[PDB]
Amino acid sequence: YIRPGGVHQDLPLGLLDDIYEFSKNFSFRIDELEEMLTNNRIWRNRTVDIGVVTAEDALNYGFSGVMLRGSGIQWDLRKTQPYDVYDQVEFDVPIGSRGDCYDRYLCRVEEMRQSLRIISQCLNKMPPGEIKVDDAKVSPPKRAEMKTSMESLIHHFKLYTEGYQVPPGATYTAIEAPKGEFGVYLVSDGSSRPYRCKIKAPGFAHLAGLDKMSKGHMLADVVAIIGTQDIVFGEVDR
Amino acid sequence: ASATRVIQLLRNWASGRDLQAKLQLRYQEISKRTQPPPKLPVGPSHKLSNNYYCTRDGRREAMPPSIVMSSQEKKAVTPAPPIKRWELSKDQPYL
Amino acid sequence: TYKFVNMREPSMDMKSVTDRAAQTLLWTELVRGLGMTLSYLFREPATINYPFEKGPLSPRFRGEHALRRYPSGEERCIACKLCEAVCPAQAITIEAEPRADGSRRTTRYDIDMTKCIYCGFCQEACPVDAIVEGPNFEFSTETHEELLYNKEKLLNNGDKWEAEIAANIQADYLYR
Amino acid sequence: GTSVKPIFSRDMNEAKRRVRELYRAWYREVPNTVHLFQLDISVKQGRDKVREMFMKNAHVTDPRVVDLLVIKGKMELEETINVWKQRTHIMRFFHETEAPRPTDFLSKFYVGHDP
Amino acid sequence: TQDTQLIAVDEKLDITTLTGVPEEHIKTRKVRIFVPARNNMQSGVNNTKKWKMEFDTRERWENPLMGWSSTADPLSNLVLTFSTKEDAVAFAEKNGWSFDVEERKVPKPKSKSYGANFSWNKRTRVSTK
Amino acid sequence: GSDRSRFLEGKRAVEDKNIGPLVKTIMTRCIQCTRCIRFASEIAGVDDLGTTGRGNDMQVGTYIEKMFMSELSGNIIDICPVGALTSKPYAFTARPWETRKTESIDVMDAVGSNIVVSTRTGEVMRILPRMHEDINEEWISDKTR
Amino acid sequence: GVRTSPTGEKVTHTGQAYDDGDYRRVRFSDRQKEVNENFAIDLIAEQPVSEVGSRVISCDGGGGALGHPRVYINLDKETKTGTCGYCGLQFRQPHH
Amino acid sequence: DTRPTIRPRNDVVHKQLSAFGQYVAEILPKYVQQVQVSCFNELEIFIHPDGVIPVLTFLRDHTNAQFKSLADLTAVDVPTRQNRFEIVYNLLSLRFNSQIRVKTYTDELTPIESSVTVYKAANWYEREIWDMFGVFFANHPDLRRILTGYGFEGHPFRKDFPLSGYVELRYDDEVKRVVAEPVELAQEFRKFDLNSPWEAFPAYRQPPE
Amino acid sequence: AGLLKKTTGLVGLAVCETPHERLKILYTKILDVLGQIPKNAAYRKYTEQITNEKLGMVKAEPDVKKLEEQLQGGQIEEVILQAENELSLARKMLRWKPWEPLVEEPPANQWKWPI
Ligand code: SF4
Ligand code: SF4
Ligand code: SF4
Ligand SMILES: [K+]
Ligand SMILES: [Zn+2]
Repeated sequence: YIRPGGVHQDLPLGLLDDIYEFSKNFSFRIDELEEMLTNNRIWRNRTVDIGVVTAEDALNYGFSGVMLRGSGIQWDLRKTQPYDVYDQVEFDVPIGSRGDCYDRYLCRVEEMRQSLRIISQCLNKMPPGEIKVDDAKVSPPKRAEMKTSMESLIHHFKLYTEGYQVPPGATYTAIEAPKGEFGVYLVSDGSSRPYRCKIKAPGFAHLAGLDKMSKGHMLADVVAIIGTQDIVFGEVDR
Repeated sequence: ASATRVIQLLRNWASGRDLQAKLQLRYQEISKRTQPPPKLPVGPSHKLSNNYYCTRDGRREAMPPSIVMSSQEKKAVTPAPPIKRWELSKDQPYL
Repeated sequence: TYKFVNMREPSMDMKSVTDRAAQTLLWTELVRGLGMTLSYLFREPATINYPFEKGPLSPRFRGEHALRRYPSGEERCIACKLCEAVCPAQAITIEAEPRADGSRRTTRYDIDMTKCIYCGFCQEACPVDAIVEGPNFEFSTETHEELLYNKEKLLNNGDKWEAEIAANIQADYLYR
Repeated sequence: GTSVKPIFSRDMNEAKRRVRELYRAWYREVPNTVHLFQLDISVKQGRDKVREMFMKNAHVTDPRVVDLLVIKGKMELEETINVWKQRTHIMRFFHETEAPRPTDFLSKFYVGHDP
Repeated sequence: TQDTQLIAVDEKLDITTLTGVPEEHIKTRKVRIFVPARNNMQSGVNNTKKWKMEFDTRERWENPLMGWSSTADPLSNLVLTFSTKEDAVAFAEKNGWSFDVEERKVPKPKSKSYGANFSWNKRTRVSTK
Repeated sequence: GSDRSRFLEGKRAVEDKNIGPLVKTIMTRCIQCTRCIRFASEIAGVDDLGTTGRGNDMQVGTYIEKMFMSELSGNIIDICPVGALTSKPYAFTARPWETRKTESIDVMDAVGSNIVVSTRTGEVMRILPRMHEDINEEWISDKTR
Repeated sequence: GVRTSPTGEKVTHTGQAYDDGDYRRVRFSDRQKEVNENFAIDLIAEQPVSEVGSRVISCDGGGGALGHPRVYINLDKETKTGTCGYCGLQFRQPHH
Repeated sequence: DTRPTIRPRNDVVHKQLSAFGQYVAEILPKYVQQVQVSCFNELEIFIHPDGVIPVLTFLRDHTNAQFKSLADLTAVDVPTRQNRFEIVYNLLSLRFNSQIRVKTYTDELTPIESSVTVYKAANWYEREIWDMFGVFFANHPDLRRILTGYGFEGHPFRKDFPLSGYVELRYDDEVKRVVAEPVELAQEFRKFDLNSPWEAFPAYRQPPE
Repeated sequence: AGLLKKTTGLVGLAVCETPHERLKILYTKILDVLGQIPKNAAYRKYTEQITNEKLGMVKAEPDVKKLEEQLQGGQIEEVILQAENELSLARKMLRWKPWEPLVEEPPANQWKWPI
């Protein structure tokens, strides 16, 4: 849905109201999770002071996202280098102190609630307008002008056969993906197709640090360390 | 499928909160699945005059990467001014 | 801004210490969990029984493809190869020919339902709304060959789900 | 120009040296994998396969190149003695299922248009 | 320039030992180094400014189930753009491919004059514009 | 060119004229050729193609029903910027992006014109004239096409 | 429409039909050769021709945005009814 | 801004980074060969291969740079260029919320010193680059394949490598084990010559060679 | 100074109970290791122009919190780390000899994009 130059098409009528109904209910379940585990002694011992990573080594290891915010490093791409309209949205970034497995679990759960504040603002400050860049040489024209106007059809033909030819150049854009600092390195020769696309996966740098974390911990801890790391192997294996 | 009031108290008491105010199961509050036909807006450039592409394009306005030194006193300069330490939260300080 | 998450130093007053001692000795947060699940036991299950009732969808759902045809009966596909040119999985394979009437139709329209990933680009591609995924998410087969659709199967799907595609497209033709 | 940066070896001779302890390690390595990996070939049937790669890789003369595959051979040896490979991976060296390919021109001519 | 024990190697570069190209596809295959022709039905000449190396075409048989274009030569849809010819060919010997080189066909410079369309004696007077 | 159309009127339609079983003519598409016309009157000598009228219509064609045949008649197809003069034998066999272009020499004549054999999936749909200046310029005979 | 091959197969709209030997025919046995009966070729012929009186006629194909790109068919050649290249609907002048 | 489509330009950042470009160039003139800032405010530090270790330590340790996070470590294989592979590092400076890109060139044979010491993140990125491209990295803790299958030959991301590869897999019953066979597609990859024959960007027009 | 900071926030780094003294001795070490480098080197001018000011503020400002704003480097604990890192770099930069003209020009068209 999220395409270059804007989203594919506008939301259906009544979608935002359905968002509001769910967001009302959700905070009444996030605390419900916290009731189940956050104060549970068994969950605490299985997660407190376990898989602890310090500040400098985590920073040196190429970590990002929770691995940084969990150990005390107050870094978040949504705040430091805000992309899109993330600047016009107020929110807090939970920062841990111990840096262990447990502190990240609160960091993720607190990220839940902070996201709910972002959703509340996005619904309340939705602006009118189109959903894709007006430039038809970049985003395909709507089907209405497709079937009546010469230029729209020509552009739609070439866009879906050739595609927009981007200027030559290379860039690395990273965003605060829920796992971490997901980033892509796109090198373009100038034709209608990319020349090289390196995919900075937040879990790639993380998983290299599995050995550094699990030092002296038992195997059951390694199972715990895998979970907090929040790795999905589509991103790391690319 | 509405719970009997007898167990409405049971679920409320056993969890120490009012479940019936907001439940996970959806009900008639959802938006209707059939909606009137929408009229979508037009973009800012949908003007039938003074919309020349030469003053509107974005691709043809990218210059080649500007070169500042090639291998072919001055004050020390940081890449950007150092970040300002984030202030503590106001809505919710220390948890 | 940022919010600290967990460093809350507990108080050492005798009331607080006995509270924690009672909590550790007489397991309370464990009982808090038990009371939680019991409360979450007497709720209404979120399950729905299968095919007798089915889950909810939206008119723009993407599923099994179909090749519709005009109200007259003539097929919409004029074989412009746009869908093949945009197919991310290169599942579209079509060849055209000047038909006997002189019109411009396709001899072959094999869609390999084992390659394409239901991007929906094809329904966005053809300017005559020829190819479109139907609402039928259900077409699972017992053999691999059955999934490899040709033009004939596509038209049959078009003739079967035509009532849905006309209605669904009617709803969403304004959003696009 | 002609001056290039060498990887480890400083001429052919120690480049010829490094291929030796690879063969030294590989030869010692054959009989235990045949036992550990539960292979179907004989202990004798492994040494030739270890051997035949080596003068299959014989036209190479550049010292940098020679040192480059001695690392690849060492890595392949590395990923073998920790049972990181499997029976299928090792057996892929023995081109077993693939039917023999002809060599004479006439047989090439009979099967299909290909050199 | 590096003081890193610069050995003067002289043997021509050959990395075919490492690229992993199977024995059939390294000697038998012949690559062609040429500048692509201008598509005659078009008029622009942007596609004829980069040398390209492509491999010879192999068997293309139709699949039994449904009429396909199944092939068994991996080096079929592999073209490589190159700035200049000597740089393109330097890749060929380095990868040990028996190459064939063409020459950069360029349009010869013509002389066009609108005044010629209406001459007094020369038989180049255009009959209609 | 722009990315949108400000035209708010009805487009003109032009009747098709038949000038060959080898060249298609959807004359409503082409725009004021002077390319078909010059090629017929300079490279082929056949003075049958022309323009008829003035104004927006000024129909371009042959007026009377004539049959444009010459040894080089087929070259009007690849000099047409617009898809009006199109190869009738081609007739939407395939589309440009999917086909692969290989360079060869025609053997039908003894001139040896350089041609591009556009093939896809293991079949030949089109034969295009390459450029060789002294050999064949950029033209090939209809026999070779 | 759908005819029957000498072997017994059903010719499709494209005219494809596995011939007598055609070892590929084994697949259809114990199965069926899927053929669509609503042949597009003869499903457009019976549609009548519009007798609209003008020189240039647009064809949206019905439904506006639901149809096909608006093309203008020239109804001037008084021998053959103009047809839209997108849908095949025949248009003709009302014979003056 | 009347223009609603064109991405806004940040000249202050452009001037700021360009000054830092002169900074790094002056401090290390031995390795830095070229420095440029793109139109979208990204600084590329073109260094010589032997400068991989020295230059990286400078941006990681110098007080005025403080780039203490290895974003990524990639290479773009350009068959054209004499030394085809081009190793690219991306560094993020937490203190100065800026990103830098040091790029170096390397052929198939010449090795590059492993940046594991200066950036311990590079260790796993080090293995990937060799596995996908074949750039061997000197004095590395453990250089090994990380992505390709065990015993897989060749370097896949290399341009000369075919899209489908050379080796397939299937189960063969006479051996009761997965076996490798030469690649044999049921459908060849339909390559598309989707390149416009008309120049797209007069700004980036190459000189008339 | 008040009550010493319980923690610096970041796990690892410990609160320095002798902040100013560590800054002074570290910054003096910087000016020493720099002193072993030729003056014309640009590394000397910028590092001494950076450290000597930092040494100037730490001596002048005795309050820890005002010192943090003085060098805008977060808390003191990460300041002593950076001052340590500059020490290692300066100690390692003297052997690297990064002030002579570049080792050599890169090949003709190694840069330039597109090809
Ligand atoms: S749905 Fe997408 S992937 Fe599948 S055939 Fe259509 S265009 Fe291709
Ligand atoms: S299905 Fe659509 S995109 Fe594909 S050929 Fe037909 S009209 Fe074109
Ligand atoms: S067919 Fe081509 S050359 Fe002829 S009139 Fe039309 S656009 Fe012009
Ligand atoms: K043409
Ligand atoms: Zn129509």
